[PDB]
Amino acid sequence: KVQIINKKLDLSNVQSKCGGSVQIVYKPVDLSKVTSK
Amino acid sequence: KVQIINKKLDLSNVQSKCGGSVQIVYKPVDLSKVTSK
Amino acid sequence: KVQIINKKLDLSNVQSKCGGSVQIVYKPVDLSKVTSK
Repeated sequence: KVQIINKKLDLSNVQSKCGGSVQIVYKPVDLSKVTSK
Repeated sequence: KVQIINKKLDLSNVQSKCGGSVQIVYKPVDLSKVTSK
Repeated sequence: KVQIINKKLDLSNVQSKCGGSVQIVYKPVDLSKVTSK
């Protein structure tokens, strides 16, 4: 039982809670490869 | 039982709580490879 | 039971609490490889 995993998550704008601020992402460019050989 | 894992997460704008500030990401460029051989 | 893990996380803009300031990332360039052989 062999199990190979490649992961890369992209979360941009996230707020969370359990129980002013300025956040800017200006022009992101992504050339990023997910290769499995 | 063999299990190979490659991980690389990308979270840009994150706030969190459990119970002014300025954050700027200007033009990020990403050439970053996820190779599994 | 063999288990090989490669990890590299990217968190850019993070605030957190449990119970003015200026943070600038200007033009980050990332050529960084995740290889598993």
